[PDB]
Amino acid sequence: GKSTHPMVTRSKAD
Amino acid sequence: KTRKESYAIYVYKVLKQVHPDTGISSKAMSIMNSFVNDVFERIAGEASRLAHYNKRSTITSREIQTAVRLLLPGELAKHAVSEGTKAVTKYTSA
Amino acid sequence: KKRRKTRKESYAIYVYKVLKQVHPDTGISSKAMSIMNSFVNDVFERIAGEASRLAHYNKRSTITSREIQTAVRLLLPGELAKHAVSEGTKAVTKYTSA
Amino acid sequence: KPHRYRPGTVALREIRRYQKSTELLIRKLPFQRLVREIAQDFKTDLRFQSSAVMALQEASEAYLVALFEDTNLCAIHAKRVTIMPKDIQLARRIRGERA
Amino acid sequence: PHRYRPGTVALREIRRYQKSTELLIRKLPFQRLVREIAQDFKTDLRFQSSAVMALQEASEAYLVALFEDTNLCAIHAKRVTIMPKDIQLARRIRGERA
Amino acid sequence: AKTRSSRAGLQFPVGRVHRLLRKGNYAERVGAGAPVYLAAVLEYLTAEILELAGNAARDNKKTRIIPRHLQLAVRNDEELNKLLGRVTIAQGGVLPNIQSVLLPK
Amino acid sequence: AKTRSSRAGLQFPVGRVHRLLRKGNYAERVGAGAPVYLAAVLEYLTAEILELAGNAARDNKKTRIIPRHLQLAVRNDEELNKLLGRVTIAQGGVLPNIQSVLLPK
Amino acid sequence: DNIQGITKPAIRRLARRGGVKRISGLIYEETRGVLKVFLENVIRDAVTYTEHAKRKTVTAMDVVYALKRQGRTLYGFGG
Amino acid sequence: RHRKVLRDNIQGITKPAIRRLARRGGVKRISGLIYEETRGVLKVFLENVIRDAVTYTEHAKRKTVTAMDVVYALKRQGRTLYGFGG
DNA sequence: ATCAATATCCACCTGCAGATTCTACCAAAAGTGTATTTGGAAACTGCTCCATCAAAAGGCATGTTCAGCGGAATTCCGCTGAACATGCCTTTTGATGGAGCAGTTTCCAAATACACTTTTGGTAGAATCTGCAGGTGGATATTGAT
DNA sequence: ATCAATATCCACCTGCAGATTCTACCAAAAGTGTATTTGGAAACTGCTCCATCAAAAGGCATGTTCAGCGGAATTCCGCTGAACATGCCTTTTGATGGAGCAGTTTCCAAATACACTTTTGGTAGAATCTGCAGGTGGATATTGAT
Ligand SMILES: [Mg+2]
Ligand SMILES: [Mg+2]
Ligand SMILES: [Mg+2]
Ligand SMILES: [Mg+2]
Repeated sequence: GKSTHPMVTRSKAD
Repeated sequence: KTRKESYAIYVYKVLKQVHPDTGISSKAMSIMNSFVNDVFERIAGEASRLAHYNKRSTITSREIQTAVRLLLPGELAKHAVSEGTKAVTKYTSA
Repeated sequence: KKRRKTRKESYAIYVYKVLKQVHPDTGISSKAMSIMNSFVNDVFERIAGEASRLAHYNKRSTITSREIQTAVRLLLPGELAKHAVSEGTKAVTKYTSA
Repeated sequence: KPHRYRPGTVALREIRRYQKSTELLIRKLPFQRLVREIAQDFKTDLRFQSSAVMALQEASEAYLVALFEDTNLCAIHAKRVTIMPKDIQLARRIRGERA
Repeated sequence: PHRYRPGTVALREIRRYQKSTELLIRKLPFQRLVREIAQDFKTDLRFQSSAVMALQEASEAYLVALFEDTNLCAIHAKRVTIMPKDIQLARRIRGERA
Repeated sequence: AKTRSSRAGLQFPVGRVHRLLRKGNYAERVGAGAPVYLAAVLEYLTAEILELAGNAARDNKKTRIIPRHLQLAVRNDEELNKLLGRVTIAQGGVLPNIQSVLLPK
Repeated sequence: AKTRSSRAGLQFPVGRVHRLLRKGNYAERVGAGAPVYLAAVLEYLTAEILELAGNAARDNKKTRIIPRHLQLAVRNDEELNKLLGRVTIAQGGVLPNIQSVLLPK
Repeated sequence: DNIQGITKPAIRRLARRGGVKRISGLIYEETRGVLKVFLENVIRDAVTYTEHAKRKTVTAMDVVYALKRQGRTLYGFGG
Repeated sequence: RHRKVLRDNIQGITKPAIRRLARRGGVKRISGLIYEETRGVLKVFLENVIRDAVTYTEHAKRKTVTAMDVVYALKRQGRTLYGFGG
């Protein structure tokens, strides 16, 4: 289930 | 009788966006509430100190930002300042 | 066109009064006085802050001498607190009698 | 024929075991007796919310568990594998609880 | 020739520096280090003279207190010689290292 | 009618954060942007913890986040560990950790 | 005309302490007795340290208290020591203390 | 004797969660003393919060506030 | 107006100076590896305090680090200092 | 033990940086009045907490045996302290330029106060759903004896 | 290495506490709007304190030599602490009434906020006083060799 939260978490930025 | 306020419905909303198939026990939710109240006080207290140190009587988003920079470690501070600025920007355009 | 330098107020004259009461032939260097000044400001913040928290925790919008007292009981170790509450209550009573 | 694990084996098994779980490890009622006893000296005829006693236990055990870790680091620092009172005392001293 | 035994001058120095309060790092080298470190965070910074002195008072106070703790760790290991692992254990237990 | 949270793109209550800032006696006035900013920060950090905890839950083949998963999430992240270095999560337990010198030969 | 300190029997300024409680945003309102009480406590603690510092000065045949004397006063009193357990007095140095195992035989 | 209700097996388990493998017999008595000091400090403050609120019941919040000022913040019982 | 280049200044924290600090801390015998470890620990200390102090400087829109900036930063780190303005 | 080399203690002298006393100005504290608000006293209610009992459950206290570990004794090589020669760079002092801090006036965007309407979050209470703890079975990894 | 005792792992099952969905009520909270008020940015500028420099001298850093004594390796024996079986008692659980006390509503006097003037104490800067830092000299306390 992919994050549909619009905020860039640290894991997202990698 | 009197309403006991909580961040719980907001914590739940965020949970469904980041892990839409994951739930959270009430004990875990209580801990999340303690967490949000805690960080709230810490940042707000730090911003409070900031404004007093500078003889200002208003807490602006700038006080919050410096507060964040002081409290949050490395990368967390970076993304928090980023999201904080995003929200304020988005808010003003409306 | 001259300008007035903003006064930096201090607890210094009050400390000196108290110094003269306990050791009437003793003086104090300016570095020692600065440290005393730091001390008084520090304990001020610590007590008032603890009292601030107290009132908020109890949904009161007023800091009364009762919040100061509980705060002192929370901050100061054993004996210091005992005598502090004494001086505090002594003073408040005296002030009211006027 | 009897079968006996060597000293340390069950100890390691227990470490793995309690490091995996989260349940409180002191019996509830003795702890509750201790809390009320200690409080009695501060104010008499006190009642305690059920959660207040639980909070005190969560905090006390979390505190003691961390202290045993530091205590363990002090024992090993002295090239021992056995924790001793001077190990607790050193940890508490450096933390600033004892001095 | 006349020679004090190993440890004798060390104990005299302990008594000596425990008796006084002056800073023990040289003033100018410490100021250079502060400016070097500060420069890497942000360029074109100036320092009030007292700001640097405050940083020195704080740093030496910090380091002296750490050596006390470091000393206890060495002695705990039945040594009288302080070592890096002594500093490391101390900072770990203080919660600086983890 | 349109909430401030929606104006900023947030799930967290901007209006409530604003009201809590006024009541907390942090200063005489509160700028209109401060609660927007703070609510965003609070939401971001909530998302950060929920993400790592969800992963923690998933690793344990659980679909419900319990306090153990929050503990594992925080203690395994150097930066969250720090932020909460003086915080105790009830019913969280500790990270599995045996000093190597204590291990068998 | 009669100052609030004299009404309370205090050397420390009640009026100033009152004003500082207002500017510091500790609560909406501040009771008339709070600055009286807090000014008394601040004065008590001041007398307490100065008493002990004065002695330290006397022990060193000095009549002027310096920061070394404040340090000695505080670190030798178990309760002020605790009260100031996280405070650094500039130019204070430390207490003479050599671990006994380091002494000669 | 209520401090002794903190039994040797119980103390041993806490130590096991702390990663401890071998335990000197003198540890248990030292531990109880340490626990008693811990509870005294926390509870004194909590009850101080209790009295200030003019209550006769120690609440979880009283404990949580007491822990926070002691620098041992707890999550899960109010915040 | 040629500002010079600062580098390697941590070595300005000399072995004799480190030895003196250890003496005030009551230390009698010192391993040769201590001096480098000490410089490392000191550097981390100064990085953390100066960063917070400069953060106070920037927020105040100043180009000069004041004693108060250092004092507030120390207070945040839980190392309150007396004698410079608090 | 005695004796020499060296550090340490204490008394005295004195020039001066630093402290204290002296004087004038103003910002802040005290006085007086009207307006506003809070918290407590009082009555009440529902909740949560204490006491009790009983029952099933299970953890703990105890005593024994032995392995493994802590501490003591011994040995020794390399490190780290004491002492010294050398010279450098820090400290001290006094000058100057000017960057930037800090005080003042003006002015408006932003904040607050007030009134009024819409929405939402928290509660409760009923009904319903469901993740997973606890248990079973059966395969194998671990540990320790021989 | 073989072999047995025991711990541990995995797939599957299911009863249920705890979670979730459904609905209604409402007080309170958030939004919207007009009216009003003030803080803090901007421009301006006076002034403090910071960066830098020059010059001279010695306090202190550096690098070396040389040997004492400390740390760490090794050995080993006594003893402490782990494992474990035995059997018994404390704790846990779940129910029940009992009720103490926390939480809610209303009420109203006292206390505080707010505003205008008068008054006075605290500050800064100038002049005046003095504690002690730094040096010298001489008696004595300490250390280490023999
Ligand atoms: Mg007494
Ligand atoms: Mg650089
Ligand atoms: Mg005392
Ligand atoms: Mg050289």
